[PDB]
Amino acid sequence: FKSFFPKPGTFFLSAFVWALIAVIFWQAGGGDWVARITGASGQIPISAARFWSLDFLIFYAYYIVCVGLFALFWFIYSPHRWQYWSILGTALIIFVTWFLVEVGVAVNAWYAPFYDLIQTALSSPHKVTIEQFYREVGVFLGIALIAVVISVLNNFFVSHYVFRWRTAMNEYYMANWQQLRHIEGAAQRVQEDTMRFASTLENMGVSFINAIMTLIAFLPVLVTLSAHVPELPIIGHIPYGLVIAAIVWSLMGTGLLAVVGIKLPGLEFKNQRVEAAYRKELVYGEDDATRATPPTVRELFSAVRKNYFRLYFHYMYFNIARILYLQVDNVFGLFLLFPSIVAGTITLGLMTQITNVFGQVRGAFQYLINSWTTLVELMSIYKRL
Amino acid sequence: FKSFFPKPGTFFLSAFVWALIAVIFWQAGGGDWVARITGASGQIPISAARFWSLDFLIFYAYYIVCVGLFALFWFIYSPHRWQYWSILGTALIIFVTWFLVEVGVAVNAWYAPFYDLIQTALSSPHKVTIEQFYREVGVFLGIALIAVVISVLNNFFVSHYVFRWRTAMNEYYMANWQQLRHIEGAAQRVQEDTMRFASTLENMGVSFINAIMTLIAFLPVLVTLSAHVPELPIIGHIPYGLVIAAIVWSLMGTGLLAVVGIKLPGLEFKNQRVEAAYRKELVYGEDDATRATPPTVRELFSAVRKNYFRLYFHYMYFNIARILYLQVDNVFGLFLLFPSIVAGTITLGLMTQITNVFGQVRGAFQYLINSWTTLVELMSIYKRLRSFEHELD
Repeated sequence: FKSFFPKPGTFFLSAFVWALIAVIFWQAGGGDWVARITGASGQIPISAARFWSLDFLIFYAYYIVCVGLFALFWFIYSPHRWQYWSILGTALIIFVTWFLVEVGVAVNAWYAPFYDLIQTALSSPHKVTIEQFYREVGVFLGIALIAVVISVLNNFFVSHYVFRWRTAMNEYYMANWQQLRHIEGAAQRVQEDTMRFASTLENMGVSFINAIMTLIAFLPVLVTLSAHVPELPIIGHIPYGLVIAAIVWSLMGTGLLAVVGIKLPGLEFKNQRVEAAYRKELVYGEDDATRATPPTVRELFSAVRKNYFRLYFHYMYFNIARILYLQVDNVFGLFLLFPSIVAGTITLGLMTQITNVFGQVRGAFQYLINSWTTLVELMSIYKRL
Repeated sequence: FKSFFPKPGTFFLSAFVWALIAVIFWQAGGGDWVARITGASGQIPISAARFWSLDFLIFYAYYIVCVGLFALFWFIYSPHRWQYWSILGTALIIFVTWFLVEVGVAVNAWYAPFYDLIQTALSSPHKVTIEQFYREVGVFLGIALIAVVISVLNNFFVSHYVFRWRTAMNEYYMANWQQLRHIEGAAQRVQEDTMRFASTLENMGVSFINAIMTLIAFLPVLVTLSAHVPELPIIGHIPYGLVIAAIVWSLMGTGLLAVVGIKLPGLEFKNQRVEAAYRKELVYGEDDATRATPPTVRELFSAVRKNYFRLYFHYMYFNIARILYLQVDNVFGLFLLFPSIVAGTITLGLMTQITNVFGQVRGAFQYLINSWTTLVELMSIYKRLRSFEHELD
């Protein structure tokens, strides 16, 4: 961190403070202030033309100015020679991660008009025309084309960004190679731990910040869709019944599913430990006739057998919870809507829009169980350095 | 292979010959001969009672007798230490892989009645009742409960199955360690390469055999569903137009997508080559103070940087093709059905059933590419094991 980041003690803190000041000036007052001055309409089209509308273009100017003010503060205070990749570089990655969420809510808002058109078509033959369907696909391809261009440039940029981190650290380590040479375990602390640190930290950083963004974007649309689901199957009418049930079910994908699988990383460590122990007796067996004695290697293999057999049995418990959850998840999204489907309040557009937002919110809490590898791996690497 | 399978030269081939004889006696007659006896039923329920209907469990008897006859031939001729795991163990994995395909077909056939009920409900309020919906989701949980209890026992068995392969190899390499001692890297090949061989070979073995089964199971239903889609969007009426368009689009995940990404495995190798060269230069500089120097390590790292940069640029081409395919695939399944949706010849149930078939068939061709990748990885591992026998022969 000391390399590739200007003073990480006050950086990552002045950034977080500045983010809250900018957000409070936008989402808790203000925001409409600049929008009213410029005369923004305040309406957002479902088409791909939303991304260059006046409402969105205001945010782009605000983001650049706020980052520009933040950059100019650090571009004079403590220059670091990696500013344009450390401060400006990560600002683009945060912004692009937010933009790729707005394309997600754009297609989600597109299912409501598209599938309401399918429902109209199936109810009566030739009530709609074929030319009406093509202009609905032609709108989705506008959003999809934007997502394709931004996503490929996002992965292209972030891959250099993590590589400029290795270039920065190796520049610092090599300049002190005369003292760091004698340290045991080198030539992988500088050759293998540099990438596995930068690559995994960025992966955790974007994934964690993507979870917050996709919850901020998709919880409000669940709330505004909860007006069309007044009642739930078994518990009857409950205020905000849809979002409360959506949150609780989504936690099951990272709660009970993670509780039963918390012992798996512990058992995995023991298996690789006994594998390394088997290696140690095997490597000494090559150089000498003694060691790797056939009575002895039988002991080490009987020790790796039992540790694998215990992992297989414990992973069976995790498989039952995970597989059953996925199978039920195919119909739980539709299960909640049964008292509303029968009542005629929900149309086909909302039924597939509500089903879609369930997956996106589920993919948010997925960034706890699925990212758990990165959270523990970051500390597994930062301790060596 | 010789340490686990009995005479892999013939058994691993005679099994394929025996399968064709058993299949020809089943799918080209004979199956009706044994179904005519005992009456059978002919029809198949959509419920979870599908898997013990008279149509199926006669096939279970046929499978057991055929593998039992095949195994009995190899248990009398050329006996082996790992007979039950190598022959009966492999046969169960093949059968369970087939069974989970029939579970996927069962839920796919369940979409037609369920979604035709949703379409009925949305067209007129209170034309359906809530209890009518609970019965439809009731029969799905019956199939899902069968799926989970067989899938977890499948992974439990196959994980033990690959370990009996590793146990088999070590029992053969040990007691020969006195001759294999002097080979370079013998320790890591007897520990790491003997596990990554069995672990990845089964991944290729089941994925390749899963792709064939899910194509054999889902192409006929796709052809049957093609009667409800007489016309295609642009090309007009085409015989079997749905399945022809489904296959061509599914090959796009193995054609254009694979062609642009063919250079990636080759380009990745050079990256790890230069990176291992960097490690090699560092280790020699760790022992000798004059080996690293401010030059050389600067120059050789510049070869690491200039080689990664060509991977990022080339992977950008693969991203455009892959991401665009996935984005379009969200609506291409519905694009073909547009002239049929407007014509009223299709319902909501068939629209979801046809769309679901596209995903399963697409995953079949996905399984073939992953099978090829696992096979080429296996060759990278099999060469080490093939060469390891230097001293034995």
